[PDB]
Amino acid sequence: VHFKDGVYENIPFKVKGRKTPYALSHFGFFAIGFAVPFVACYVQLKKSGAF
Amino acid sequence: MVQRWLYSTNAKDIAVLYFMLAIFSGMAGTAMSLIIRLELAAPGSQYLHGNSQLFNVLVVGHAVLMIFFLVMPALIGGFGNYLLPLMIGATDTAFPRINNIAFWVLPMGLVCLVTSTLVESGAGTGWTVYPPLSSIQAHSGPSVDLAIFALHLTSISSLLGAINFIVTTLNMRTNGMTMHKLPLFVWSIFITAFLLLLSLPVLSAGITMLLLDRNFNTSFFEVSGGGDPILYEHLFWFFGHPEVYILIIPGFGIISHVVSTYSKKPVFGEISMVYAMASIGLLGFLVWSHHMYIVGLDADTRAYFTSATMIIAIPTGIKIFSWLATIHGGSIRLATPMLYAIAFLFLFTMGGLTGVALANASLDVAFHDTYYVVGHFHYVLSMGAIFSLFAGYYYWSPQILGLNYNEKLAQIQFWLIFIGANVIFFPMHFLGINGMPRRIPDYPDAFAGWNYVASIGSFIATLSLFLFIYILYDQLVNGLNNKVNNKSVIYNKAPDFVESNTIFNLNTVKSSSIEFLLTSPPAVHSFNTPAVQS
Amino acid sequence: ANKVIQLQKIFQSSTKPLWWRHPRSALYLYPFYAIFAVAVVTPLLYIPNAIRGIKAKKA
Amino acid sequence: GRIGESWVITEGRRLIPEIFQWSAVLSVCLGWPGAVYFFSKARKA
Amino acid sequence: QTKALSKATLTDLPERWENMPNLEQKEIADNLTERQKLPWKTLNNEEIKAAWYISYGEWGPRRPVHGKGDVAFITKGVFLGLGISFGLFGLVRLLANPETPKTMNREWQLKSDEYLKSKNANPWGGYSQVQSK
Amino acid sequence: DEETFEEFTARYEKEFDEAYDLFEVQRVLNNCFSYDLVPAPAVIEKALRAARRVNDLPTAIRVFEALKYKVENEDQYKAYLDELKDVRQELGVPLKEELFPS
Ligand code: HEA
Ligand code: HEA
Ligand SMILES: [Ca+2]
Ligand SMILES: [Cu+2]
Repeated sequence: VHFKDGVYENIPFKVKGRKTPYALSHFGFFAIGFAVPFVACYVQLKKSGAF
Repeated sequence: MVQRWLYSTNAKDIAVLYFMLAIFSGMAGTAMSLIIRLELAAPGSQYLHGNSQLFNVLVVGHAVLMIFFLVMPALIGGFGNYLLPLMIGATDTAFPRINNIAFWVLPMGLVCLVTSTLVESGAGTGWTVYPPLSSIQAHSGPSVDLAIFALHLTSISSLLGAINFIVTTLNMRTNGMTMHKLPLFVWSIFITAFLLLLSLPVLSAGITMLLLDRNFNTSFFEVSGGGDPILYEHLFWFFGHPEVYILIIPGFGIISHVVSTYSKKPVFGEISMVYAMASIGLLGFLVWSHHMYIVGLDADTRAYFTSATMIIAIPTGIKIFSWLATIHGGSIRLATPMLYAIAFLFLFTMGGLTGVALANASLDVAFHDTYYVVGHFHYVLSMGAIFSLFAGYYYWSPQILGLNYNEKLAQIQFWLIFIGANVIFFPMHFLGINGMPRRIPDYPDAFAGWNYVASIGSFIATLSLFLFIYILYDQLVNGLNNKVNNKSVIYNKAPDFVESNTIFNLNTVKSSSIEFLLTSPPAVHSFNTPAVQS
Repeated sequence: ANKVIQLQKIFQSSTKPLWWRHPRSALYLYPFYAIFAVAVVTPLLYIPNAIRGIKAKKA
Repeated sequence: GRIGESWVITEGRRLIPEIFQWSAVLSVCLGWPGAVYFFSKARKA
Repeated sequence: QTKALSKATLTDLPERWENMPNLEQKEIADNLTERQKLPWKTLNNEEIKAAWYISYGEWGPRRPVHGKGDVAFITKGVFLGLGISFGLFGLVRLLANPETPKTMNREWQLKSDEYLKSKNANPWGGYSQVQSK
Repeated sequence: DEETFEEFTARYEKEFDEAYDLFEVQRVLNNCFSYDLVPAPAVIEKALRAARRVNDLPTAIRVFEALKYKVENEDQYKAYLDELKDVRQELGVPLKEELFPS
């Protein structure tokens, strides 16, 4: 059936076996999404000019 | 690893991919909503140095990223593709490559939308992308193209997924599950797959018409040439009200499970409720012009479209009376999904009462394009669908990902969002009855009173989301230990008054559906031999 | 010329993936991955010229 | 039969405080911006 | 014929039942099931308290949804969440275009209200446009 | 359409006699108490005899807590406890109140 079942093996990201801390890529993956519209604001605010 | 998350055909992998896209785009949309409420805090330019066009691009990024990228891929994407085949015992969905492309079209829609926001300004149009504002003379540049392409891509995604859903629920049922004996969530996904397949192509026709009219020198909506921008409003809203009913029919299917399993008594009159769901599904196709009460219709279109939009109140009424009936006379276990479910039905009936107030075309001339309407739908979207989303996550994720959450953290998260979002969306009725118009970045200064309280409520709601995401982190790194301590709740149903605490251990789950009797996190191939049923 | 049994044999007698099981599944798919590679990276090399307003010259 | 005590005087002794508790929970639930108006400068406080 | 248990392994069972090394939970459930087979006037009332508690006590699966002493925890959590929401709101209000529009003071608003009574505004409700210091 | 109280108490009187293990009497009691009406004395007396037959004293403690929550007064409760005191002295089952006084 060729796909390994487990508890942490239903997700496309590692948690346990890891050199970096997991909270880094957790809050990073979510903070890039939170910082999408702020980057949108920075590019548009410089394009018309004021920031 | 690439064969399981990029070439995948199994429904659960695609479902959790749907879910992580949904929560990514959901906080990407609520960041826009926070910037909106910070611009609406005090009158005058506050954070955005003028630039009202940017306020419009943030408003519609918020709207599209909250509807087409959070609520749909979190309800019919995630919960749909996960818990439809396990609750009908199907070994997979029929058409699995369809399911995989129906996921992976969505990040490309997200990419097209945010590149639209970064070229000229973004679509500064309204989520209804009404011409002649959205055409070339008023919105130059390739932004509105990329927004139309993003909406094309989510149209492709949730049409192909709806075809996948309808054939795997008409063809892949188990040995005892006839149509009457379905769970009340698969009936919900059944009916929204119907409304999706019957509603998406008029939207696709309308927006590729708008694309050709911008880009191929046509005239369907340019009145300089003979078009009509009210043909677009018909072609949009014939999709648009079936869209706002498919944003809440799976929420109804979730809440009917939650209230049953925490009342510990079945839902009162189950097939009168599937009749009510089907009646709301049909009669939502006959009410589309109630968003068009002002455009200059007949007298008797606005007499018909006022009676037909209030016969909607009867099957929704009996759904809510049936919920309160099956909660009357039970053993209410005040867990986190039950709190979310009762707050759902209370705030949804508040949004429904203000919706029936809106539904009179005699009265909607005092309320159209005001903040009364934005109160009406943020009472049934952020309190209907979002509260059903939180109830569904807190109800199913200990089964799905296998790790429990901190329960008292979940209850402060619930109470924080229930306080703060009521605090933002309650004074919108006050501003709208005083005459405050919609979609404006700057208001007259007599509206500065009830806008400060609403931006405060949005800060409470966004910090409730930050608490929820810390709850996700604590679930994903300490849920195995949330089993071993009791910062969680483990058993969904308490023992009854006379059974005792070994008999309950031999009967540890008393459910009306297969989804909890599965292995936590379930097998890659559940149901090789089929689940027999009487 | 009714090759269906000779092709059923090798399409069940192989553990190569299905888009490789045929004999001539190199002549399709070695050019196809190159065409795909030059097809998806080239729209996104033009995006910083599109965000900053540089159009493509008529020369 | 009517064993002893009567049926909604036991239910009266039950649900007399539910009336006042309901009035408290709805008066807080719907009347929370009245305190904002009380502490507002629209009262010219 | 199984006679009664020791006193000093069942005195006050409903409070030390969960600090219990978990092997002897089994070898205290089974002999209570054995002792229940007698006539029910045989049993001393120390075990009838213990036999009720293993079946119907508020432990394990009959644990409450939240313990005794956490509605205080989540009331304090709700109130601190409201406090830190107010605080971060008031902090980010301190970076927003530091000048006020000229209408928002009492040197503009009573001239506005005199203009509204100058043009005879609403008699029923109020017209007084005063909200600022 | 639906069923008389007297036939109901003739149904659960048979169904309590037709029990064989501790799952079954704890199921038949839950099923008879989760109705609108509190059961008759002759039904709960078959319930007490059934819980005697399967050697469980905790459910025979729980029958009285169940009726005490089910009745509307405590005069009905004292009526019940005098309706079946002699069976509570034949079986010798204790009530929860005098074994756990507050
Ligand atoms: C899904 C629908 C949805 C939701 C939830 C919201 C929620 C919010 N919206 Fe609204 N909004 C719209 C859809 C929605 N909105 C639409 C369609 C318009 C019309 C646009 C137009 O007029 O053109 C609009 C317009 C609109 C206006 C009117 C201004 C205008 O018309 O220009 C405002 C102002 O207050 C606003 C702000 C907010 C805020 C502060 C929230 C807050 O409630 C945000 C807080 C929400 C959460 C914290 C939800 C939790 C987050 C998750 C990601 C869920 C995760 C759970 C799981 C994954 C299980 N949005
Ligand atoms: C979740 C999505 C959702 C749901 C469920 C609804 C539900 C309803 N809506 Fe709404 N609506 C929207 C999403 C939704 N709406 C959106 C997004 C907009 C703005 C679009 C835009 O951007 O322009 C909008 C705006 C909108 C308009 C257009 C006005 C305008 O735009 O200016 C109208 C007009 O009829 C309307 C009415 C109703 C009615 C009558 C219901 C009914 O279904 C409510 C039924 C519920 C009840 C009635 C309460 C429960 C029943 C009882 C307790 C029984 C007794 C009750 C009675 C007898 C009344 N709403
Ligand atoms: Ca402003
Ligand atoms: Cu509608």
